[PDB]
Amino acid sequence: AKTRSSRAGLQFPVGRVHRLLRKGNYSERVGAGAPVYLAAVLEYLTAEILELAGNAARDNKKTRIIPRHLQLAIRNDEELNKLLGRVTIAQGGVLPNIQAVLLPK
Amino acid sequence: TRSSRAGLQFPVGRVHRLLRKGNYSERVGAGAPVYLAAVLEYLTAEILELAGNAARDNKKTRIIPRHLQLAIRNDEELNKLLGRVTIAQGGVLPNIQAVLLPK
Amino acid sequence: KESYSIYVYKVLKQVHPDTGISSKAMGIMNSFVNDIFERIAGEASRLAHYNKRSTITSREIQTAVRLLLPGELAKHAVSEGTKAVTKYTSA
Amino acid sequence: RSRKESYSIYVYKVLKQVHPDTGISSKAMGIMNSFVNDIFERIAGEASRLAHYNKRSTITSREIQTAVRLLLPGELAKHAVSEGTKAVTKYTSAK
Amino acid sequence: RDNIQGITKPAIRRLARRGGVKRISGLIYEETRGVLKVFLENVIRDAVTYTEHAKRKTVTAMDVVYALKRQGRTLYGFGG
Amino acid sequence: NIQGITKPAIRRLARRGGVKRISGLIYEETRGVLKVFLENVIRDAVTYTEHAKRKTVTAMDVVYALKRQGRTLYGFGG
Amino acid sequence: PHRYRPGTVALREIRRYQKSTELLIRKLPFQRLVREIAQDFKTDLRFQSAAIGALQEASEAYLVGLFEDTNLCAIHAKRVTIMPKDIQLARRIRGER
Amino acid sequence: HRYRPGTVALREIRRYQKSTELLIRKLPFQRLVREIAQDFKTDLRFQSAAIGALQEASEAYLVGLFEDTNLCAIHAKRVTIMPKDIQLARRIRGERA
DNA sequence: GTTTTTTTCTGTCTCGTGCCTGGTGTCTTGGGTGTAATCCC
DNA sequence: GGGATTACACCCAAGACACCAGGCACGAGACAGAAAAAAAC
DNA sequence: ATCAGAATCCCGGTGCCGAGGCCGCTCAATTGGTCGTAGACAGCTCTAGCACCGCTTAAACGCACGTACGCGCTGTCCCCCGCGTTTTAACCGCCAAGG
Repeated sequence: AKTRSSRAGLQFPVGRVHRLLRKGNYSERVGAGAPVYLAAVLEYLTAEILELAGNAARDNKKTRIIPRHLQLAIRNDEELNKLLGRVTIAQGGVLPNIQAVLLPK
Repeated sequence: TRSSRAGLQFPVGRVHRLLRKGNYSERVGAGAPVYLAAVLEYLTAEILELAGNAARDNKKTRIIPRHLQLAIRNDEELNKLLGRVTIAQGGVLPNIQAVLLPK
Repeated sequence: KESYSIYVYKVLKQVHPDTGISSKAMGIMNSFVNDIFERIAGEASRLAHYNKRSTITSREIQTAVRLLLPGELAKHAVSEGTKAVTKYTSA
Repeated sequence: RSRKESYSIYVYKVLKQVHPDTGISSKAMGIMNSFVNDIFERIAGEASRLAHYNKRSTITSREIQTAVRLLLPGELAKHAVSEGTKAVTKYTSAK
Repeated sequence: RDNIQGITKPAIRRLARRGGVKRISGLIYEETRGVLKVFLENVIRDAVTYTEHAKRKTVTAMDVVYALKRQGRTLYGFGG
Repeated sequence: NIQGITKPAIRRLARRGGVKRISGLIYEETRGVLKVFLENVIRDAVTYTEHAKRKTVTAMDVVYALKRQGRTLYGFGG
Repeated sequence: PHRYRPGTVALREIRRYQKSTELLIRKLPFQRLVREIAQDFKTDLRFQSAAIGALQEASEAYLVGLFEDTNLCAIHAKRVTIMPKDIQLARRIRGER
Repeated sequence: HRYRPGTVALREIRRYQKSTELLIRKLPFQRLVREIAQDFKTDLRFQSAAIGALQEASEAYLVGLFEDTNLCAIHAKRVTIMPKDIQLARRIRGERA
């Protein structure tokens, strides 16, 4: 395997990330395992949240993910919601919060 | 020293050093640390000036940190600055909701 | 000025392989990815300057991912990262 | 014996300027050192973001000015900008 | 001028309903206008300051993104 | 354990807060929220010390963990 | 006719606006208010539309959060009618003075 | 004889807004912190200054959260605290989901 | 009111290519840790 | 007794150059899709 | 109002201790000198921000009108304040018998 992405069996460009670290004014030198490690973490985070995205979009018989799906999938998670607490999505809205004092009883 | 050559009180070159070792950029200009040092100088002047007035209030000579927290919590813009800031031996505003005062 | 679009397509085909996406959904995703990357990287730079270590290896990245994400996500991420380290180190 | 840092003597002199008849506790001097640390760190982080949202890596005083009036609230900030600008003139007018 | 009064009561109603608010008092609307105004004051002050150092007389979406990240009310969606 | 928190301690917490009149279940609720607070704090503090490869948590790491939760505290060299 | 002593109107429109996706404040008057605030610190500034849309997005989100905590303040007040000092208490706790 | 209630509490509020000394004394607080610290990695030593830092931050934290909770109850047309008030304040700040 | 179930006309998206630019192979050399001795609080 | 200091080791990143197939901008035609409007509960 | 009496404030007092002066070092600021490209600047080009209007229409405004949660009041009942009484977390001074 010529490319390090094929040498990692992953989907992200590592030397991209290493140049980002170099053109970051982050450290002075950057080792060889840290960019691979961080890119793997990124790839796991993408796949993990896109799981909830896939189920949340499948909730409404629509092949395409909309932003409302993403906000729903975040707020229906616990770890991602405490992750994204200061965070707002464009075209998001919020959850159905109908209080029990409101329904006609 | 450039600070004396700027007629100020904070050491320039220490700050110039810390800007280098902070990975703050790739290159560092000439007088940017002078400007930053003067900013620091006026900030601490204003803060400790109000602290001096706080010691004038209690008629204390040595500054206790309670003076510092009080002078932070009195002024508007300073308290909006240091909103997420707390200090050990701080305390709070001597404050009473008069709706809980008796009749 | 590159976005991460086909990377998202390949992750998506690896997870829900019959799923489309809108444009602005991809935009929010790349916003997300950039935010996460910046937060971790800056926290690693804090690790360096709080620890006087003139470079950063993978161990710093592991402890920073611990410092940002909570438990289950953190442990699964540490697992995935070490597995990637393993397979890249083997070849 | 490793040599550690403080900013105590500097702000100590400044305190002696603005109030000659005034003492201070040691812990509060450490508090002020931490204060300078915190303000410096927020400024420098805004400077790095100034760099990356300007795609430049040189730092001049102009960036410090725009950083301060990004962080600090208005009236205080403009007074501080005035102090810094007059200091820039007094230094760079001479050597 | 007076676009502060361009805020309509039915818009405040719609925001209350997606906000989930059932019952609306009458002394609310101008208070709402004032809070919205102070919010946007701090926002556009910081965005214009970012554009002041930009040396370009036009403010971008990216500018407003960076400025609101500075407030910690950070919003995704448009890149930045 | 968690019951080392006395009733007049949380009462004194109301007093420096300036709170007048006190209910019952307040005490156990207080101990719970204090617990979760210290849980997150000391978790990432020990994470810092894990990276430190050393067997004592520094006061520095405590300070930096407070910064990491946006809870910046001066006073003790931070 | 079918006048309907109330209850279905408000909650039904809540159901509609939470089925909804898009904005609520319409574009032009909000834009003109933005430019009036903008005409105060540096004159004569030009804008791209996406900035304004982000401003509108975050504005409505900010007010939605205000309304949510205000709503819970009212529910704790054993009332459904909101009050202004509800919003003042909410912003007191949010530290946004 | 007997004093009438509410008075001594406010008098000691005026007393306890003065000394910024630590309210929870040391040894039991230290034991509690050590016991929670036990379940991450076994038997870590501690700097006493760090313990004082934890103590300071914890006490100021709880005092401020009490202030917001107290103002919630004052808004709630009452004087006495409730646990639901703490839930309301925390729901505004956003600790719990 | 809700919601479901037909076309329709329809906006985006995925395929499809060419241009290009960053990604890759590898030595030198150096400093940057790796580790171990030791003081030391 | 473990953290602070130092010192000898070692060892592969930085770069610097040489070789390169991918990465993205632009189109096309198709293809998931919002609504029009019956049309039940 | 109003007195008695708790509660607190506030004034010498002394003590002790750390803030501050002070003083002899040495290592980073300085001083000076030498490459170098980043950027301050000149200038080219085409996009897009702006302004304007005509047409469409759905959205706001005013009012008619009942009405029903908000609220002031009420009674009530209960359960925290507080002051008293032990009492046990804590940090000091004595019996065990084993060495």
